[PDB]
Formats: sequence, C-alpha cells, structure tokens
Amino acid sequence: ITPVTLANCEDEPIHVPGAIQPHGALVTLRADGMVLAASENIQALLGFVASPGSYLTQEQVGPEVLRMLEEGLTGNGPWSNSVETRIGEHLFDVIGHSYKEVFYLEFEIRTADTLSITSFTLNAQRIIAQVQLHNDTASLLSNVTDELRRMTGYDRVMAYRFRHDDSGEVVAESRREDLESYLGQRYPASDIPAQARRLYIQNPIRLIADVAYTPMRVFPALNPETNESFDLSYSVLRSVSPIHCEYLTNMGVRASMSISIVVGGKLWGLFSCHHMSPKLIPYPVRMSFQIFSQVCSAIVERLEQGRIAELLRVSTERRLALARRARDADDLFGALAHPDDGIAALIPCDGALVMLGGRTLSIRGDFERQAGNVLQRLQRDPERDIYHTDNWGDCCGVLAIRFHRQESGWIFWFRHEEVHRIRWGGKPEKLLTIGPSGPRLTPRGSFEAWEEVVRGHSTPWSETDLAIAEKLRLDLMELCLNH
Ligand SMILES: */C=C/C1=C(C)C(=O)N/C1=C\C1=NC(=C\c2[nH]c(/C=C3\NC(=O)C(C=C)=C3C)c(C)c2CCC(=O)O)/C(CCC(=O)O)=C1C
Repeated sequence: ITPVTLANCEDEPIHVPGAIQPHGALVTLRADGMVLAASENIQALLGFVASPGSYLTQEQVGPEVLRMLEEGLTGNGPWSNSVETRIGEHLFDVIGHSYKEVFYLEFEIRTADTLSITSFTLNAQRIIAQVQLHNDTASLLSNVTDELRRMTGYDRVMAYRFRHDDSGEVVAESRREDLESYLGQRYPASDIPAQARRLYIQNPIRLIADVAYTPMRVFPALNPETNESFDLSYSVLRSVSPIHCEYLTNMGVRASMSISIVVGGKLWGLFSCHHMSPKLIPYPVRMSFQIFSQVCSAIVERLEQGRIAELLRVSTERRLALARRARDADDLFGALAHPDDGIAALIPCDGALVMLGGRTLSIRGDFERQAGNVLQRLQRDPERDIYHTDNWGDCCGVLAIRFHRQESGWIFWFRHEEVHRIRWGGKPEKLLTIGPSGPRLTPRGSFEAWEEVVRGHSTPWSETDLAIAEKLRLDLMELCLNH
C-alpha cells in the first residue's frame, strides 16, 4: 500500500505492479491452463468475462489461440509465441508468454491492413541496413537515431550511451524543430534504478502508449498459488511507475518506446523514442525492432572492440617509435617527452610526468608536487608497480607505473575533473509545469544530480588505458635492464 516517493523510488517493485496499460487486455493462466487473474478490461475489450477457476473456451477466445496455448502449456522452458485472430468484432494480436510458471496472454487490437509477416520483414530489412553501412560506432548510433524517426514518425528519438558508472549521455538526436535539444545531456545512474535497468536488459522493447493513462488493474492482485504478486517482467502491457510518468509529463511527453542495446551483461545504452501526443506501434513492427535490437547489439559490440584494437595498434606503433629513438639517442627523457609520440599522447591525459634518477620532466604543466605526494602515499605499499585513481594535489585522476625500482623510474598521467562537454544556454528555454514530487524529476534536476556525483572525479581509466600503461612499463624495464 506504500506510497512511492523520491526516497522510496530506488527500491520500487516495478515488475509486479499488478496493473497493465489500457491499449490491451491481459489474462494470466497457471500451468494446467486454468485462469488465475485478468485485467479489469477483458470484458470491455474482448466480448467475454474471464474468471478465476475457469478454463478458456473456443470462440470466447477462438481456436488457434487455444491451439497456441496448448503448445506452450506442454513445453518445458520459457514458451513464447503470438497468434493473429478474430475475436468478435475485431482482429487481435494475441502475444503470449510464460514467465515463472505462470502463463500470460496479451490482447491488442490490430488495425493494420497489412500482412504481419511482410510488415515484419519489410521493417527489419529497413532498420538493419543501417547496421551494415557504418564503421564508426558513433555513426551507427547517429544514423539509426535519424532512421528510427523516419520510420516511426516519433517527435523525438535519442540514443543514450551508458558510462562505467551507469550514468547516461545523450550522444545522438533527431527531433521535430519546435522541441528543445537534449544533445549532450548527462544523467545519473539513479535516473534508471536497478529494476528498471534489469528490465531494459531483459526486454529489447518497452512501449508506453499514453503517459497520462489510468491503469487497468489485474484482479486478483495476488496469485492464490503463492500469495505473492504476479511477475509481469516479460509482459508487454505492464504498467508504468508514477515517478517516471511524472517525469515524462514534466517534459511534456505522452508516449515512449525504447529499444535496448545490450553487450556483455551491461545495458550499453538504448534508443528512446518520445512523442508529444499518445502513439502506438503495432506488434509486428515492434518485433522488427526486437530482432534489430539483437543485431545492433552484436554490431556495436564488434565496432567497439574494433575501436580498442586500433587504439592498441597505434600504441604499439608508438612503443616501436619510442624503442627506436631511446636506444639511438640514449636519453629516454627526450623520447618520452616527444610532442606527438610522447607519453602524453600514449594515453588520453591532461598531463604527464617522467621521473628517473633524481630528474623530473613535467610535460604540459607543473605536476612535480602531485607526483611527490602520490609517491609518498605509495610509501606504505612498496610492492605496487601500478597505481591509479580518479579520486584525489590538484588533479583528480592519476595513473602511475614503476619501471625502475632503485632509481625510482616512474611515469605518471594526470586527468582533471570531468567537465560537461556540451552545454546549452543563451535564451531561457520554456517553463516546464512541474509535478508534486519536485524539480528533481526534470532533465535540469537530473543533470544537477549528475554533477554532484561526478565532481571530484576525473574520467575513469580505460580498460585499454591500463593495458597500454602495462605494455609501456614492460618496455622501459626491458630498456633499463638491457643497457
Ligand atoms: C528514483 C527513481 C527515478 C528517478 C529519480 C527518475 O528520474 N526516474 C526514476 C525511475 C525510472 N526512470 C525510468 C526511465 C527513465 N528515466 C530516464 C531519465 C530521463 N529520460 C529522459 O528521456 C530524459 C531526458 C530527455 C531523462 C533525464 C530515462 C532516460 C529513462 C529510460 C526511458 C526513456 O529514456 O524514456 C524508469 C523506467 C520506467 C518504465 O519504462 O517502466 C523508471 C522506473
């Protein structure tokens, strides 16, 4: 019965809302096919009253439907299927699935004049051609963002990237003129709490037909079998958190639809479609996006590792240049401090320090004091050959490696505090009408929430950045020992 406030919202059970969106009806069955619960609108949408204890009957739901249901009813492992069928006055999409051991049948009115197979195929071809045309991982995102809008007619579609700390960044955008831009927006991990994030990962597509909707409750609330709520995780019609709904209306959005990009076990980022009036996307089309989601995820994965590959390649090429020079010139300092192949170019940094013997070369600033303090901190830890941190002198980020012990051969890279890369301003943008929860649920409030998180922090060191440092360290050890 608990109200969901700003304090609660992190722990909101959004998977068991026990209600569904109004653009469809829902019937929940148990293993034997016996009805356990239904949305309060089954009668109003489909001509009949589903009742707990009942079993579904032909042409109160039609034949092919039970035909489908029986198949999944007798199959081990998460059944999933859909049928198209006429029930009374209308034809329906009857998407059905089984999660836990409860079976779900979802009913959407089908208004499309097209054959489903071809509608599905047509859109799949169109939206994944965008995945064959681009080598830049950012062109991919940018282009499919522009294309998703062309296909769906959404007012605004955005591509989010998710950082290491699960903070988001709007990296692409295609929007109707009128609308303010959110390009370069940054929001915290708390804007998409655990359960919501778990769900985007498990579900390629989420659709919100109308944010201003009144939910259609499924009765009864609790599954008699367990005396605990129905887990609508894989339910297409599952209802929305009032918090998110308030957020979206603060923005002035009325319909959403998001396509996930999952790589590893991580939500790599999603495409969020927003409409200013309510909007619906037919089932077969959503399936076009679902399959797309899986392929795009695959290509983004490769494109990303193709990116790291090239980073490693030019790094070694520079380690080669470095090895070449060092042996022939015989001062390392000159080699390391080289303007372009220098260490400052090896790994993205705002500065670097080279330190062998008693001599100190600070390149791109005065870093001698910091390096001294960092080194003192490592006093307590004589065995550390590598040190790094984004919390901390005057530079937040530090990556230090040791290549000579006795003569204190050290290398440092430094990073300043992370800064909002792109920022809007210039003319006060319009007044958002703000709900009861407060300004926290506006983009402006989200950004501020993000600042408070990152400030005091430099950008984390790449998986890649550390790998390079490690290779460099090996190089110099070799050199110093060798000659
Ligand atoms: C304390 C919990 C929450 C806060 C605070 C909050 O702002 N939202 C909270 C819960 C959920 N958010 C969900 C989706 C969601 N929220 C955001 C934040 C933004 N979305 C935007 O579009 C913009 C700016 C344009 C911001 C700053 C995002 C990006 C998302 C993902 C979907 C989307 O992008 O539209 C969410 C999931 C709700 C659901 O679909 O069930 C919850 C529970």
